[PDB]
Amino acid sequence: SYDKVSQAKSIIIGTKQTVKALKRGSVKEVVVAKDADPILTSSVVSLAEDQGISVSMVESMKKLGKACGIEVGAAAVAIIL
RNA sequence: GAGUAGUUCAGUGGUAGAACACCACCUUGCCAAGGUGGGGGUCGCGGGUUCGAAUCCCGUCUCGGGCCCC
RNA sequence: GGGUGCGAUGAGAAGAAGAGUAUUAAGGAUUUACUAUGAUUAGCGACUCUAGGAUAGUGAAAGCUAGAGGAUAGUAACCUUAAGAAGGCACUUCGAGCACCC
Repeated sequence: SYDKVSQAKSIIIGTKQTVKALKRGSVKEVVVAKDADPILTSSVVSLAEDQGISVSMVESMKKLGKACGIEVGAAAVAIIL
């Protein structure tokens, strides 16, 4: 849901920072794009499902970053609430 | 008068010269700066004089100006 | 206050790379390349010898293409200690402002 990501309060952008955010479990929601490389996505969804946190899948990574405030797209972005 | 290396400029009969640009190495993440060298040119064109012509001379092309010249 | 670039495809900042590296200053060894230079006298013009290539004058020996081989001085590449940098991206952290103009 791009709406949940364009909204909320505390958010973190980029795969590396989201898995690093998963290493402290201070994250409420995880949002991952489908069109992104699975080599980068599986690595985060594995830990995300392992932790017991909800995992979402969205179509484009570009509109994701656009929803995050980015001028890009992000392969994966976590709302840490 | 003005024409010359890709570009901008020197060179008053004697090696075709600079500075940018270009390429290569110094540079095993990639660029930039720097250093080191490498090369490239119908000297507008064709003659003549000459040992030797970018230079002098003859013709001629392009171009700016002037009243053949510059 | 006010014209013009862009910015979570990461502005900006710190840290870590870069690294005792480029470099500067003294140094051993004599190491090959590299640039520069070749008494006097004729001459515009000469490091030396070749294979020719070209020659009018000058000259003991000329400009040209391929090579070889020299003295000398430098700058480099091999090492020895003494000093010690830098922009962008990627990495890590922090996160929306930064830079051109009057």
